[PDB]
Amino acid sequence: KRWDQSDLHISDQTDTKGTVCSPFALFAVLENTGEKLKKSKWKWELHKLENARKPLKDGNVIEKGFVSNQIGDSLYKIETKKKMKPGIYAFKVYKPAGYPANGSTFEWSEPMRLAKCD
Repeated sequence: KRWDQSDLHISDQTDTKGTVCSPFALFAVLENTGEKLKKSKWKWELHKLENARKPLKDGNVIEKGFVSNQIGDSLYKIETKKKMKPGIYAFKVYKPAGYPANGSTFEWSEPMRLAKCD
């Protein structure tokens, strides 16, 4: 329940410009600009979206987890382990317990599109 003063922002995600054929794994990279991430849980969900109209709407959660895979001093990655199918997707990352009450309780990635190439 203690907030460790971490502040994670989505910095990048899979670039699906043009035709990216399913299956291809999706990811997001997050930078922590706050204090070191220790015990605060930053939940994430990969949503299969109805569409990419902003602001993004909750869809079907097909994978989930917590931000944990450290790739730099202040940098983390979330990614898929299940086989992807054609559709439109985005990661939704939730503020941890005790996070300040300014702004949203979540952050979405940009939408990512996987084509049907069969």
